[PDB]
Amino acid sequence: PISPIETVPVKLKPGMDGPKVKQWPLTEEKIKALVEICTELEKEGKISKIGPENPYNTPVFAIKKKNSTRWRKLVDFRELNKRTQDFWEVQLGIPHPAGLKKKKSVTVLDVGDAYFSVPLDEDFRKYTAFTIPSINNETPGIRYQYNVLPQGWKGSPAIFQSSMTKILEPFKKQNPDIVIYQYMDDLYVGSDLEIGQHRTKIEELRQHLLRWGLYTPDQKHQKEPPFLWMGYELHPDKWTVQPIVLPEKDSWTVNDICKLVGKLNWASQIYPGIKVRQLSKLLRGTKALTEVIPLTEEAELELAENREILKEPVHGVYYDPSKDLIAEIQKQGQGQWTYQIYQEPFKNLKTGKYARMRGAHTNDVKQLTEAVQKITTESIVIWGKTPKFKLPIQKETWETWWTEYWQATWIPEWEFVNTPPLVKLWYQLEKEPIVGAETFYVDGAANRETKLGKAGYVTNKGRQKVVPLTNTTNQKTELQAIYLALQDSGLEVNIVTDSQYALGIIQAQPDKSESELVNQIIEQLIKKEKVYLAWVPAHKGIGGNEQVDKLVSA
Amino acid sequence: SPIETVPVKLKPGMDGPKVKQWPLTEEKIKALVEICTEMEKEGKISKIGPENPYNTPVFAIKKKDSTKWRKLVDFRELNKRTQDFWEVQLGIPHPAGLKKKKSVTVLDVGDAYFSVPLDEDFRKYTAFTIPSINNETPGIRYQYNVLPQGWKGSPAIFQSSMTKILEPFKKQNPDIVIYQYMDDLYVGSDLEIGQHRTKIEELRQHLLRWGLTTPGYELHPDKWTVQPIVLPEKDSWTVNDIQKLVGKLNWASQIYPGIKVRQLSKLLRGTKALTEVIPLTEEAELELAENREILKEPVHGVYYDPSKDLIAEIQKQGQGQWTYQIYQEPFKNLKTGKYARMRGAHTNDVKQLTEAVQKITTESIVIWGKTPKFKLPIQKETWETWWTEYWQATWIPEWEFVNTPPLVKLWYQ
DNA sequence: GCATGGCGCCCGAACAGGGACTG
DNA sequence: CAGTCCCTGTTCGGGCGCCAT
Repeated sequence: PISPIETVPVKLKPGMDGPKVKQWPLTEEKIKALVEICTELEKEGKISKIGPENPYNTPVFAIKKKNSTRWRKLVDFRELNKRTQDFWEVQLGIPHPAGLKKKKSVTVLDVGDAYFSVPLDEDFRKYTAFTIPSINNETPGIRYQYNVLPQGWKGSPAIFQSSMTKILEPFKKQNPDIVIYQYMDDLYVGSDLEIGQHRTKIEELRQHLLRWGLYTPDQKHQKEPPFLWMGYELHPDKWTVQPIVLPEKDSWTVNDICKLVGKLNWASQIYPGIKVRQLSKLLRGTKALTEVIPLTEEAELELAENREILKEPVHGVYYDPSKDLIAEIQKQGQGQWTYQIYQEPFKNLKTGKYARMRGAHTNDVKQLTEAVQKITTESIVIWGKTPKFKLPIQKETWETWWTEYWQATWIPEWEFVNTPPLVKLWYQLEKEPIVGAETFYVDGAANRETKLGKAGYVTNKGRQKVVPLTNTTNQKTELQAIYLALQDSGLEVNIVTDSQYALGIIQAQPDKSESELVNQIIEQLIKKEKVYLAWVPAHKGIGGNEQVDKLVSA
Repeated sequence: SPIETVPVKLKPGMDGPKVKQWPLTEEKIKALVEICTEMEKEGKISKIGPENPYNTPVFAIKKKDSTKWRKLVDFRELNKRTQDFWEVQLGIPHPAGLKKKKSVTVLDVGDAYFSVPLDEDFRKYTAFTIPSINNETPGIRYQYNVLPQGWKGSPAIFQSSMTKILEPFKKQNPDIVIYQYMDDLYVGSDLEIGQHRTKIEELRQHLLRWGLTTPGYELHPDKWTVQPIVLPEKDSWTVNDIQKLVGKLNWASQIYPGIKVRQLSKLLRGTKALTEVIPLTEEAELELAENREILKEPVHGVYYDPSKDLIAEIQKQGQGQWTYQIYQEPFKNLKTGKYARMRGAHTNDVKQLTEAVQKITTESIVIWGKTPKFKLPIQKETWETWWTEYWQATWIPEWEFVNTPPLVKLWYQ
């Protein structure tokens, strides 16, 4: 059982000692289902009793497995982890079933009590001492050290995962033609072989582990479409997620909504169109998990429609390295994006969902750029290639973008899929001044101690309009001036301001916003058919701006 | 194979790298495994576990012409810590007149560092992980035994070795200077190109004698001339045009203290129309020429100082053209450069940017021998995604991200 | 006086840096 | 000018999802 592999040298963070925290009272039933576990372990050599010379103790509990029958011995080394060297994890992005290639025969096997078979570092066992009470708490019980790999240490999985790699290495060299997906103690095996040699190879692998101290109970796949791997259902040609059961209760709490959103996000994989922009809009605010909160009218709309899409039964498809890869994206709600990635016209590999506000004043193509780079840097992780795209955008819409923009951008091989809504840059500023338009000179100002301020403009034909301000900001005032010029002007306008800030946001030609004011400035911009906007020094001898600065006084 | 282990004195309290490893494509992923196995077999790199609290990322390059995947370690972070070592104790001198040549060539002396073996204590810090596709398996972990490819300390150690290796060529050619930086030689001569390119292939054999075979390209520092700021000239001067022209003429005020704009703005007094044409006066033309002449000689009162990092800033310009600057202190510029497109059929912002950076970096080394932090006119996300797919160099600079747009029709172009 | 690791989503707290105003 | 205030954008931590112990 123990001593097949080498022990990894672990040290305690320099300066510190070990854990000296008393064990807390436990449920009376758990203890009798725990002591029943500690003795079976000491029997196999996993644990060993000690003497009073060991001044270290660390709390322990227990919890039923995913079945409810067998339990799980968990220890709370939270005070140790703060004293154990900072390992570097070896586990990366979890594997994904849409990245799997079709193999004629496949089976998966699982190791029983895998943490309890890797020899723990020698001189470190002395800090894993837990003290178990008797039955009625009359006299102190037994106290053994975790002779084997613990269960709640600082980097417990890092050591196991690493050791598991070295043990499978030799078998990979002799058999570098078969597929092996080792995630923890769970590994997916399979190749384009045949029943005979396959099953022999399986026995060849079981016995390879068996000799390495890795006993695998008859709990391996039976070679049917019902394949439980990484919480899914791997059929021979199709694949679906873990039969998902959405929670439905009259009233909801902050916590109960969390347990839903994350459960909903998990279904974003195979299920297309699933969104939670609003459903989450309720998570805003420093809330406590138990706090009761009523669903919004828009939130009850999503949760009702999402409850129906999950009712619909769907399946994904497996990856083929010969065929081309195309990722089709489309826009959905305000700031919402859902995408389906496929290779066959109808068979999808994995659908997705992008919904973020990258900045205060974005844009639809600006969001689409990043909605592309999010699928790329996630398509590279599953497959080492960046796929082709089916974007809902006209080729002239994009060409005009990165030609009049300052921050460099770019998107790979894409086409134009005509599926509403089709993303478009609505308005557009003019590069050159317009003739026969009123030349609005706009500027604003605000006081730092009173917080009130005046914002206004003047023109060439003698046009003045300045108003007060309750609680505004110097930078905000300048923005207000620009707003005025868009209400008091025709379809053709000329505007000049002393603020880059002001200039900035418009220049970028934005669509959405989170300033209300700015979300409004665009409303006008969209309508005005020809607009031009120039800049000029603030406190300078410039003409026009000379007087409007004088007008926002006091 | 040679010598003994050189002791690397790292800064007290300072801890090593901890950069995570970023996903890679099958093209580079498959190119890297073997690359390591070969180094594993030849005992250049060992294999380690999670016991190691340190890391650094890795990726595969494929420079033009050659079809040999070079393995590059992003020691970008590790070097800043060992700066005491490869700057003070083991400093590689820089030849003042290296930049004053008619041609210099890039030599790839990478593999020449796998000779000397690394300190045992310091070996710990140089670890790296190689990711599996879709996490087929937990990324394997390795460590370095012999001098690394990229580290800036590799050639601070090899420095003793390398000078004796080039003893004959340098001693018998007093008109040919050389500069060693990271993993790339810098040989610059003065004579004709046909009688130069032959001196290179001849220098390749000298090194090939003691095990260096890695085929570079031409580049002449004399070709580089400064491009200040051009004040446009037109017949019809509209108010709009005088507006922008003062703006540009205002930025110039911070760089040149002799810039006058008063007289010029005096003709804009009073709220006037924008398209309305205005005729230039006598005192306005006495300044339009006064400014256009003062905008010739660089900013007096500015010198180079290695005591402060080097900073690079780039601004897109369009048509595929780009323009950049190189300064020590704000507005006290060192080189006012300009970049041209590689022509047509390659309409890509990212590729040109990565190219521009290398084409700037190169001139940083050559000229002074440092590397500038690039205020990059692109989004952290938009770059971290293809900054490799178009990279063809054995060095990685420090950088940051600027998002602020140009003001007055770009103060330069 | 109720555990670990990995990746993911979402969100407000903290930290950072650049431009414009002020005694 | 050194010191304040705004505004934006990036990075951190916390809880949940799922996988595994």
